[PDB]
Amino acid sequence: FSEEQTAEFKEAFQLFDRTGDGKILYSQCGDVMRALGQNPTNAEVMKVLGNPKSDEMNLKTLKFEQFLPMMQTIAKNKDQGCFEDYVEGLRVFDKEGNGTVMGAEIRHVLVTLGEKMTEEEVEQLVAGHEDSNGCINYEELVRMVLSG
Amino acid sequence: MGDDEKKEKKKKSKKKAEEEGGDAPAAPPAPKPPSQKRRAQRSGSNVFAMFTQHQVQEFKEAFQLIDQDKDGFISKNDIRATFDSLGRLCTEQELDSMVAEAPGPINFTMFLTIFGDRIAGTDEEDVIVNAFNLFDEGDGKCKEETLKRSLTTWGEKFSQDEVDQALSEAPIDGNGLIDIKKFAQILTKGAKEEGA
Amino acid sequence: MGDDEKKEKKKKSKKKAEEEGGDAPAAPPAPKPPSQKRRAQRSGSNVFAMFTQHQVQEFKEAFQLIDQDKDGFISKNDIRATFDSLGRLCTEQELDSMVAEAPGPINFTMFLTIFGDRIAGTDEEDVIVNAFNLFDEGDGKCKEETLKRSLTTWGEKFSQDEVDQALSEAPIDGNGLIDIKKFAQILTKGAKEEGA
Amino acid sequence: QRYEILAANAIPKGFMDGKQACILMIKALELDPNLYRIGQSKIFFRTGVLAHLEEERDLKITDVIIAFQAQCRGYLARKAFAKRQQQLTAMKVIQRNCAAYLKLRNWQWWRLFTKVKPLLQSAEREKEMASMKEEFTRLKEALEKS
Amino acid sequence: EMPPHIYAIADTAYRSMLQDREDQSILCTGESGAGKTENTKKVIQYLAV
Amino acid sequence: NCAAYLKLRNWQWWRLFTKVKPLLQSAEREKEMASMKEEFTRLKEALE
Repeated sequence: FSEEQTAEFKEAFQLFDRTGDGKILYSQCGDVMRALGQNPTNAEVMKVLGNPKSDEMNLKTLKFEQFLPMMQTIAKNKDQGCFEDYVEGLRVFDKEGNGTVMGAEIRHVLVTLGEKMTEEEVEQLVAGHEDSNGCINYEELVRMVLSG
Repeated sequence: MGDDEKKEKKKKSKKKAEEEGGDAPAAPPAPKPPSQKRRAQRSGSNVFAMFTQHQVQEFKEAFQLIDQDKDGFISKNDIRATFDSLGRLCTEQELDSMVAEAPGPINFTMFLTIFGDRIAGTDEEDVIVNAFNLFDEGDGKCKEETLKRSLTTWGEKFSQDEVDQALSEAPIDGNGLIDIKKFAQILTKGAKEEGA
Repeated sequence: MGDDEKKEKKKKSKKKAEEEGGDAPAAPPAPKPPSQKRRAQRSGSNVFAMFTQHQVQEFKEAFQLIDQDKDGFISKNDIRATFDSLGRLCTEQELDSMVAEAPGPINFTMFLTIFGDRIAGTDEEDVIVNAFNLFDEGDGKCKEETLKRSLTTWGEKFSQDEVDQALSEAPIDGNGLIDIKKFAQILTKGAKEEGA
Repeated sequence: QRYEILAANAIPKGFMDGKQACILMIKALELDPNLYRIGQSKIFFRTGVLAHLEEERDLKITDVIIAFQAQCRGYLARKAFAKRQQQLTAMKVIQRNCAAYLKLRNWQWWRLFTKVKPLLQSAEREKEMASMKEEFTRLKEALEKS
Repeated sequence: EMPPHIYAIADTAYRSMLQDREDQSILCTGESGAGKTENTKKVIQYLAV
Repeated sequence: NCAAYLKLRNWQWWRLFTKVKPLLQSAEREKEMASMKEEFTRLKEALE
C-alpha cells in the first residue's frame, strides 16, 4: 500500500484503541479492513487471526504491525466476485425463476447460512428492494451489494 | 511585522494561552509562530458571523453588567479584571489560563468570539464530554468501581487524597459516574449564571 | 508574585462606568492567595426581555445617532439639533432636565448607565393583551357595553372626557371592541421622539 | 437459489435453470440421492440429512455465499464501524483533567449563555439563511411525493 | 439435530409453511388420555419461544 | 394604559421608539424568517 493510503489506515487504526497504547481488539480487524476497500470474510480473517472463539475474540489484541500485515495478507486477493458471479449468486432467491427475489427468504439465508447475520444485518441489506408482494429485482440487488 | 496583528494579539492571543500550565506547571503552551493560531483551533469552537442579526448581539443582551471599555469592550485589564468579577480565575501560575480569554480587547467585535470562546476556549465538549463518552459504549455511562480502578491504576497514578476529593464530588448516579454531565455541568441551555 | 495580575485589575474603570458612575460599582475581588477569587460570581441573569431586540439595539446605536457633533459625549446641543433633525424639539429647559437625569457628562457610558438601570415603567404588551383577553368568556371578543360600563363605573374611574377620547380611538366593530388591536394601537414599536 | 455455490466449479455461464443447477450444487457436498426430494418448488429431506448438510452447506458455502454475506458485512461496516473510533488521547485528557480535578468543578465559562436564550430570535440563523433557502425548496419536494 | 418429537414436526411445519405457502395442521390420534391434550401444549411450548 | 393614552403619553424619557430607529438593523432576514419559519415547520411536520 502507498504511504498515503496507509496514513489513512494509520488513523483508521489509531482511532480504534483501548488502554491508549497502539492496541486494537481482534474484533475490529475485519470491519476496519472492510472500510479500507476490502470485504474480508470472517472465515478469511479467522485464518489470519488464528481461530479465536467469542471470548478471546473479544479479548485478544492487535497492534499496528499485526494489523497492517493482516490487511495486506487478505488484500492481495484470490476469488472476489463480479456481476456475473453475483447475479447467479443472487438469482439465489428466485422462487420459480422469476428475475425477482424472495422477501422473507433473503432475510432467512442471511440468518441461516455460514456467516450468520443478525436480524439487524439481514434487514438492512434487504429492506425496500422488494415490491408489494415482496419480490426483489436481484439484477439490481447485485449491483447494490457490489458497489457501495 | 504582522506581529502588529500579533501585538494587538499579544493582547488578543495571548487570548489563548501563554501562562495556561498553572498548578500542573509550565507546559509547552500556545506558540508565537502564526500558523499555530489554528491549533488553538481545536474542536468545540463555534463563531457566528459579523453582521449576525443576533447570535452575536445576545452578548449585548447581557453586555451591561460585564464590560470594561465602553465604547464597548473587556481588555487584558478586563479579564485581568472581569473574571475575578464574573466567571473564574487565576494565580500567576493559572494567570493567562482563564486570563487567556482576554489578554487584550474583547471589543463587541470579540464578544463575538468570547461567547465564541465560551463555546470553544477550554477543551470543550468534543474533548471534555467525550473524554469518557468515548470510553463509554453507547446510550450509556461508565461504572463507578472501574473509574476508581482507572484514576489510581491507569497512567500517572494519583493519590488517596486525589481520589477521596474526587469521590465525594463524583456524580455517582446509578452505580456509575454521569460522565457526560460531570463535564457538561459547564454547558447546556437553561442557565445565565456564571461565565460570561 | 501572584500579584501582577492583581495590579492590572484597575483599568476596567478607565473606560466604563466608573468615570461617571462610581454609582455603578467596581466590586472588590482578588484576595492575594489567588485560589480565593472563585467566590465572586454574579449568579442568575434572567427576567423578561431586558435588552428587547427592537429597542436597546437602537438606543446604543442612537449614541451614533444622538452624538451629532461627534465628540464622544452628549451635549445639550446634541439632543436638541438631533431631535430637530427628526422633528419635535424639547425646550432647552425640558432638555436641561433630561440631561440632569444624570449628573452632567452624559457620554457613551453615562447614557447607557441610566438607560439600562431604569427597568420600570408601563406594563408589557402581552400583559396588556391579558387586560381584556382575561375578561372574555370564550374565544370571542368584548361587548362594547361592558367596556363602556366598566371604564366609568368600576374601580379606578374615568371622566366622560376620558372615555370619549379613548372612544374615537377605539376600534369598534360588531358592537364589540376587539381588544387585541387597540392594545397594539397604544404600545407597539411606538413613537419617536421623547427620550433619550 | 441458496445451495448454488457448493459447486462454484459446476455452474458457470451467467444464468442456469433452477431445478437442474440445484442437482449440480447438491452433488458437490455429497447430499445422498435417497435423502433430499425435489418437487416443483419444495425440497424434502429425511431425518438427519437436510440440516447437517444445511449446516455443512454453511461449511461448504463458504466460497461464494459466505463471500456474499461478506460483501454485505462490508457494505454495512462502512457505515456502522463507530464504537471504538475515538477514546485514545481523550482518555489521556481525563488524566489532564484528573491531575487538575481538584480544580475542575471550579469552572470559568459555565452557564451564562442560556436562561435568556428562549427570549431571543436571530439564533443560528446565518448558518441558517443560506442553507434555509436550500432547506425551503427541499422540504417542499419531499412532502410532495409522499 | 431437531429429531422425532411434536416439536420436530412443528419446526418442519414452521419452516415448510413459510417457504411453500401451504397451511399446516398437527393432529394427535389415539385413545383416552393419550396426550393429545399435552402434545398440543408442546406445539404451544414450541412456538412460544 | 387607557388613562396613560389620556395622560402618560408625556415625559421626556419614554416615547422614543421609531422614526430613525428602524434604520438600526437586526430585523431584516427575521421578517422573512418569521413567515418562512412558520412555513418551515409547516414543511417539516407534514413531511415527517
